Amino acid sequence: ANLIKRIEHGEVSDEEIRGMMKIQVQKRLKWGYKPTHEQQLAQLVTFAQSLKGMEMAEEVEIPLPFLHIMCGKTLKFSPGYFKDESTTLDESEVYMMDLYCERAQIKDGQSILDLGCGHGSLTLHVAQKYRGCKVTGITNSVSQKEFIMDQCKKLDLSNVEIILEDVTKFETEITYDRIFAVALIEHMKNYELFLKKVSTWIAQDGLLFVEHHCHKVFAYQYEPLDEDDWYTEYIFPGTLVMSSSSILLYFQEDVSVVNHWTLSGKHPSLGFKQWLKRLDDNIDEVKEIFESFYGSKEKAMKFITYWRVFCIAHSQMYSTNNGEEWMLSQVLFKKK
Amino acid sequence: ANLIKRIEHGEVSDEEIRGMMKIQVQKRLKWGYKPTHEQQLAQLVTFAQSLKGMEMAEEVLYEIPLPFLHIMCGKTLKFSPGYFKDESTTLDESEVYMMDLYCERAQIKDGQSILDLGCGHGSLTLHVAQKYRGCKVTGITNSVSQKEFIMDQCKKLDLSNVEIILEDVTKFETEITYDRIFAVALIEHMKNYELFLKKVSTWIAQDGLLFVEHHCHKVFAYQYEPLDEDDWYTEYIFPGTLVMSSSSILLYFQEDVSVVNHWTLSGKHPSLGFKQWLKRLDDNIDEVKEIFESFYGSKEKAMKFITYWRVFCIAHSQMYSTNNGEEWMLSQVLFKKK
Ligand SMILES: C[S@+](CC[C@H](N)C(=O)[O-])C[C@H]1O[C@@H](n2cnc3c(N)ncnc32)[C@H](O)[C@@H]1O
Ligand SMILES: C[S@+](CC[C@H](N)C(=O)[O-])C[C@H]1O[C@@H](n2cnc3c(N)ncnc32)[C@H](O)[C@@H]1O
Repeated sequence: ANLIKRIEHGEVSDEEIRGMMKIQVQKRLKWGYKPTHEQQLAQLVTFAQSLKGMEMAEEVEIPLPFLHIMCGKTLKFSPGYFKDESTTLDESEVYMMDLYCERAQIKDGQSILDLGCGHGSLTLHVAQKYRGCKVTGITNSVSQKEFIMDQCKKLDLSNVEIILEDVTKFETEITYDRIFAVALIEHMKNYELFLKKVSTWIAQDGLLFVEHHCHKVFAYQYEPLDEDDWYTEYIFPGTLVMSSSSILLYFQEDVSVVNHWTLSGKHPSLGFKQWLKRLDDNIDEVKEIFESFYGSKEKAMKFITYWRVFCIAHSQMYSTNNGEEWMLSQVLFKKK
Repeated sequence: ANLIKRIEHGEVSDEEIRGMMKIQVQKRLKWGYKPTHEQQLAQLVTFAQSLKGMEMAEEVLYEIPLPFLHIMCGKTLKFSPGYFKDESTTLDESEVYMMDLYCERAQIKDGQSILDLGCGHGSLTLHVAQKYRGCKVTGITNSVSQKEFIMDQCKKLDLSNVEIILEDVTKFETEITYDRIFAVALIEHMKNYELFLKKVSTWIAQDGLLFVEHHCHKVFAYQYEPLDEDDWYTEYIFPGTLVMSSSSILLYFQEDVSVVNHWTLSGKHPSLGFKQWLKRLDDNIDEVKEIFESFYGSKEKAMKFITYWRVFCIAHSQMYSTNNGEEWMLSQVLFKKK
């Protein structure tokens, strides 16, 4: 309730937001797990059917210099692969993206489509590693597209096209040898309408690669458990879907699964720790950026606080049980 | 290997067999479960992929005398689990409950055409055909006497709506399509599920559905390879590389069919059914001996075959009961044409 403003204040230590989050982790686990497999399964199946009763996505801008501080060279807004705790944020971005390339079976000369390309992390990585490829990225953000185009000029890249559109409404009669959808489906609800649409963009014998945060076992809409659930109200003021690792297996009407992998929650957990450290290491430069963009020192402090809590809360949540609760799922599809 | 001989000569008590099986399941569980999800998933995906490079089924005198099945199995001769809504539910009731459950989850309606793959002695074929006089039910079997048994049930019950095709499902070809297809305890005999589901899916009519029930472990899948050199159960019961599916392995075989629904049922149900079989066998052991002595021509072969059946029932009752029935269990999957 009034709990947050005390922290916008700076009144509980990290250690105690960490402790609040563990309480919410456990209450979500208690809610989600069932005494028998018959129930566990019935609840996932029932949950998938209800997703087919929704819209594809809710019908609903971070300053670039702040992202240059928090994210890493590549402006990758999504997890890295950490071989160690000694892996740097920026090695982790590159590692995870080569992992994508290997699992999606990217080859030089393929046409490639990057749905929700953001600041072009993967779009620029693919385009530089395979100059024979023609890479098309889709974003609904003019700021992101002009930034990416600015990098293409800089690095001297001529194999990159950026279409400005809502993926939800994008229509084309061009098909692509490979399609990427990394951390997009977190923004979707009717997985069935989304995969149906994307499937018509897949070329003959093409592949769609999808990566999504998930719980290992159960799925759910972000809506408070208790009266005491601050974290959903605060982190997510516009409801969205935390998927489960296996839930896209139930959405194979227009695409078929070729391969399926998961990665431990330690990877996003580590990533979020690096985001928090870089934030706090440059905290003064961050306050200046936020004052300029948001117009006041108070509203700036509100956003710095939001981001620290986001990183703190989610680093803890994904570390749960050595990363074996919330985690990453990767799915390779072909058409039809 | 000399274990078996002393079993067959009636040394090793039922509790020793039960204890042996417990050891065997704990090795299987410890072989199968992995310390991380990424490994667990990788085991399963990799095992699924390897199935796609196999035969649909292995190629093959191991038929069961029919009077023995009348004793062991129960009124409809269902050779697959019953549903026990309790421990007071009888064998005969479990069969009818389970088969009504099939009729509801597969959405059967009067007048539909129905194909029953691997119909056995026709438990489901006859139950559906007696329940829905407007349906035409086609059963497929590779067994001459299973087909002749069913056509005689049709004579006795005065059903004109049942047709049995004598054929190997793996090789059968037809241009007919059906509103409803059943495959109950059939994929336990299959290896390449992909090739199997491809063939079958051509038999599904427009808006038709396919209902598959299979035994499985909850999490991981494997072939019956012996685990170590202490493993007697595997090549005693399965000497033919059959496959133990996992509850979700068919989610990875959706190239020609799409999942409409997916359920599991506790291993308690198959556990109690095997117990029921064992009781009826023991309660009629003299008649069983006679039936086997007659049909296999030996006192020796007869004891070997009674032993095998009792071991099979004791061991599988134990395995399916493991951890309150939450390890090995039943999976039911409903598919539409893709
Ligand atoms: C957390 S992700 C990051 C994207 C990119 N895969 C990456 O790793 O940086 C969110 C992205 O999805 C994009 N997005 C969400 N909904 C979209 C839509 N309907 N059309 C286009 N882009 C969308 C947003 O613009 C944002 O860049
Ligand atoms: C465990 S089931 C029992 C049958 C029946 N579906 C039931 O639930 O009572 C096994 C049946 O599959 C049949 N079967 C196995 N492989 C077959 C094949 N390739 N072609 C035809 N029938 C087959 C066998 O004849 C056997 O009766």
